[PDB]
Amino acid sequence: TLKYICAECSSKLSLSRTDAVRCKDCGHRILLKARTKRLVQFEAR
Amino acid sequence: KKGIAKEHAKWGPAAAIEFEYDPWNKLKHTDYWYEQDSAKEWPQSKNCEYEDP
Amino acid sequence: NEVFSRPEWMILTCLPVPPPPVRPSISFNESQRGEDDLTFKLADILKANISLETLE
Amino acid sequence: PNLNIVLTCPECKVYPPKIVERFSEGDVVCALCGLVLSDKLVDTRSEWRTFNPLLDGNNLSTRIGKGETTDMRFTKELNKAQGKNVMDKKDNEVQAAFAKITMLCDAAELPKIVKDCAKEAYKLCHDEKTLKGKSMESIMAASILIGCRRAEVARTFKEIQSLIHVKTKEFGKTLNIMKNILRGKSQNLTYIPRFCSHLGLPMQVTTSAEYTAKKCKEIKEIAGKSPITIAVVSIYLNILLFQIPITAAKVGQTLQVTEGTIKSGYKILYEHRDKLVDP
Amino acid sequence: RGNLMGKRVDFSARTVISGDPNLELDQVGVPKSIAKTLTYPEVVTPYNIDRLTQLVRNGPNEHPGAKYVIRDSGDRIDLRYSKRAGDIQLQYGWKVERHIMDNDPVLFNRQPSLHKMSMMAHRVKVIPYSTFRLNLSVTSPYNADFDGDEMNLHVPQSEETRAELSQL
Amino acid sequence: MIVPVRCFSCGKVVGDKWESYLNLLQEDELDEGTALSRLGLKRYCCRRMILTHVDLIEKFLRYNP
Amino acid sequence: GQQYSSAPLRTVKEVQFGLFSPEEVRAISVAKIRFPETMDETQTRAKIGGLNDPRLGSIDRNLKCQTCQEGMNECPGHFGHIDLAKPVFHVGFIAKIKKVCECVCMHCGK
Amino acid sequence: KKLMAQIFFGPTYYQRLRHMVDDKIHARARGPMQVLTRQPVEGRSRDGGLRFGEMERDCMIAHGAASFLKERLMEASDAFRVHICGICGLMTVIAKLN
Amino acid sequence: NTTVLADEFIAHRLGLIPLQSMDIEQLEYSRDCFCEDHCDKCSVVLTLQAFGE
Amino acid sequence: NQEDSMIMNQSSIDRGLFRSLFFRSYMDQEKKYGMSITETFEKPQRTNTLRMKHGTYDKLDDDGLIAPGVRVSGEDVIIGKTTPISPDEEELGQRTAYHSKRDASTPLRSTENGIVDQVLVTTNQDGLKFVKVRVRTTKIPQIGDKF
Ligand SMILES: [Mg+2]
Ligand SMILES: [Zn+2]
Ligand SMILES: [Zn+2]
Ligand SMILES: [Zn+2]
Ligand SMILES: [Zn+2]
Ligand SMILES: [Zn+2]
Ligand SMILES: [Zn+2]
Ligand SMILES: [Zn+2]
Repeated sequence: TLKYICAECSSKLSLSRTDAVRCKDCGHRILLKARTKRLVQFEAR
Repeated sequence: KKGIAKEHAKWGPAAAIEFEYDPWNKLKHTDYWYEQDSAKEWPQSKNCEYEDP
Repeated sequence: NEVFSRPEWMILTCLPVPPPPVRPSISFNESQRGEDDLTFKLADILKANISLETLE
Repeated sequence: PNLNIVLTCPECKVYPPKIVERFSEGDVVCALCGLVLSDKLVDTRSEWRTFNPLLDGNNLSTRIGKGETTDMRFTKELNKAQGKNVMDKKDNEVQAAFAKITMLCDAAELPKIVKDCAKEAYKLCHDEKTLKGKSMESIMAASILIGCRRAEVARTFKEIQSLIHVKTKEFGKTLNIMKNILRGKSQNLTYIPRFCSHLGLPMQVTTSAEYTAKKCKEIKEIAGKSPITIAVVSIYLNILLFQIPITAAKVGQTLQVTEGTIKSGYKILYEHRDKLVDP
Repeated sequence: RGNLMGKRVDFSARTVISGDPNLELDQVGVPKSIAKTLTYPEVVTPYNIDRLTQLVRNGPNEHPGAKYVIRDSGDRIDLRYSKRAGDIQLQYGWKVERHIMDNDPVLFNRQPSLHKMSMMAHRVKVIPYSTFRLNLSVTSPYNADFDGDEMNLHVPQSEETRAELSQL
Repeated sequence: MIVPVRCFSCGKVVGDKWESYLNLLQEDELDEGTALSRLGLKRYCCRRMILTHVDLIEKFLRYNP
Repeated sequence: GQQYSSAPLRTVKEVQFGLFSPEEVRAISVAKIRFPETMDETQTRAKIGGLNDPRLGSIDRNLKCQTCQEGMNECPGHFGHIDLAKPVFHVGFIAKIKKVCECVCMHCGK
Repeated sequence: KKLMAQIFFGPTYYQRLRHMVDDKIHARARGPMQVLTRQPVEGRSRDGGLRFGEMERDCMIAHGAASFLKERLMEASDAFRVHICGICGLMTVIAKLN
Repeated sequence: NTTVLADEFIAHRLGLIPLQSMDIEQLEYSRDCFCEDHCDKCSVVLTLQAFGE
Repeated sequence: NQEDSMIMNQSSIDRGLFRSLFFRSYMDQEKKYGMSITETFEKPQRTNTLRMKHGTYDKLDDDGLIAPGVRVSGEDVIIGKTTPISPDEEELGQRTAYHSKRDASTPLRSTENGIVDQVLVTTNQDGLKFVKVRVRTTKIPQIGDKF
């Protein structure tokens, strides 16, 4: 499974496949993908 | 990391450098533009105190 | 000019059919296939010709 | 007769074409010796820019309508000529059937997916021998119900029956033999949010009736007696657990369920109230 | 009009032009990316066998390099994936396509181009950045101004048309 | 936005003068030129930064993440 | 990049414009085209004898174009025909024919 | 050194437009062709070449260069090889040269 | 990074921040040191952790 | 400076003068024709997928999307989508060997590059799972830029 975040209440869902697209506890179908857990290198120039 | 200002402007320790020379125009390096008179329009600089007309 | 033009030839009796190199059809996503307009016109000529032959 | 062009590298000739396709340069090249295999590559995206085989097949047709500068006499003579050639093909029933089915689906506010599934089902049945009639109403209603069952949608028999008068029995037989046709060409939970939408209930009562529906499906006893009554008694219990008042008469006249049935199910349901608590 | 009298053609580049007084009258500053994108097929001769050999041994990534080779049999080998083979030796009669270096005359044009002066050949000078650099004594026959004006650059692909283009 | 670091010409650090600047404006009720005269800015290259700044981060923070 | 041919290479000089005779159309064509359908009934290949059969040209590179063989980047194309049972007029000549009808007798043809 | 003429020097409000060079510069050297005319496509996203219109050809005629015009309208764009017959000048010559 | 500002924007602002640079004479350059990446001879490592309370 | 030309200070550019952000949004959507063929967002495997682009697929996840924050460049696939095919429908080249599906992903522009800002997935009107992507890129003022 992959970690997802709800639109409004911003709760951690982490639903798997074949579970459609819908938040638990609220009916907001907008689910975030969350940012990667690895580091990203940048340059100040 | 270490670097000079040629790599990026973030390595600039110095700021505004006030460069001046010849307060009273005698070396004839600048021809002042004037509408009526150059002595009444162009003000005097500070360094003029350290010399004389 | 007898070797090039004839009033009998001015009246159309048989119609040439150009190859797809002139009217290239498309098969997009294997389920959305588009045919050119001249292809539809040839289909209309065939339906009208076969219909006229059946009625005659 | 053959006509299959297979690209191979005459210098490598060590394996079937394991090649790479360079679209920016318009070539295809062997990924081994680096030798190009073809130049001047054609595109499929570019020819598609100007522009249904699944239903219409390979049939082509063109409309004749009025022109910018034309007479109304010629428009009628061309349309009457097509009216005499319309008997050459028996495809007039597909366009009219899809038109009326389009009107019914547009009247039921169903999504386009159920419309395409129902049209596909009617295209699979069409005019077979085992149908043998049904006056075009039962194959349309049963096709809509089939397209509803395929798209994971839930529509009760009394709903399509409320739309079309198919006399139920002949509807059941036509739906059965139609299901046999579909099997020869080779779930009550979805009803809860719909009735909760009919009553205007919060989400907690909806998911509470979901857990209650699943648990009641696991407890057995009565088993179901059609899933509609299980749904209405489940929502009835989940709404008698809170304080939002609807009573039994309003929910019985809105959802078209008998009061004695929701009380008969509310009795044994109240008997199984123990193991139905989610929190 | 769109397929016989005119047509969209290859071997061209379009971008914003700007001034540069340090350049000559006939030259034009070409960006490095355009010089590496466009190419020119040169014929392998004993006078430049070592130079073209160096261009092959440099690779398409470097600017002084090549892109494709054409053997005398009329077959093109790409320099990419050719390094996996190892060595590529040139012979007399082949045509190696190199990048646009210096002293390469190419046609310069600006639409709508109503003069015969609006299309004139130029000597390529490879310069960085992305804008075509040129002298301001040529902006008057082009009727151009350095305010977002784009121009077109066409490259000849033959020695005969390059010499005829340089003498006319 | 949110106080430009350094300056866009001379290069002097100004980011540590915003909080004081507002502090001199909301407490002493002085003018803009007087406050810029108290911060130590003597060239207009810097003055255009603080004088023409449009702090939009405050209107950005009012959104819930 | 096309395949070599042994035919003598010459330039194109004189160009003659003339009308297409029906006999010459039938002598140039290779197919009759009777089915108004595009592809085959199996929704694949071609109809074989229809609007776009392998007897004409082909695209998609992979197909070979039966009667030229070779490929699409080489195939000039091939011509079909349509034999009508009732003669029709050509648009660009409707006026001209009319003028001919006003220049010759309508019986003895003089 | 001091400049002889004084310079008009002061701040001025400026704006940056949408037009940028990174969305304008593009070069094409042998790319994809269209399906209809088998000519270079149109558009920078599709890796398309520049258009050699009618006025450009008229300028090439004004300069008197016919070889560059022939090369630009054949090898630089599209060049096809066909076979015609001696009696009739039509392209009905079936060529099976294998 | 949950800020409303962009990541490379914050990296730019951090790039404009000045630092102390006295004994920088005896700190070798990144290319001059023969190690991989960095080491206590070329650069100085810093970190920032902020959280709204 | 001649002919409306301007000379800009480089040290001012390095300190962030006229620097702007560009946000490009790539919207993709899976669709179903006649319910039998269903497009699915997934990471295409290089073993059974035909018509696969030469771009890299290491930045995609298990659902066929790029998580925000991953630095992407041109010719990079952002959203992986595959379409089912029939064995006896085309059989072109190696289609009789891959058997499975055909690639139909939506990559980033050829000349573009940057950092993926935000990615969101939602069902539209008819319930089709579509996904919108937004990539940010700082465009430092160059010589060819207009003012
Ligand atoms: Mg202009
Ligand atoms: Zn939620
Ligand atoms: Zn045989
Ligand atoms: Zn090979
Ligand atoms: Zn300043
Ligand atoms: Zn052919
Ligand atoms: Zn002949
Ligand atoms: Zn080190």
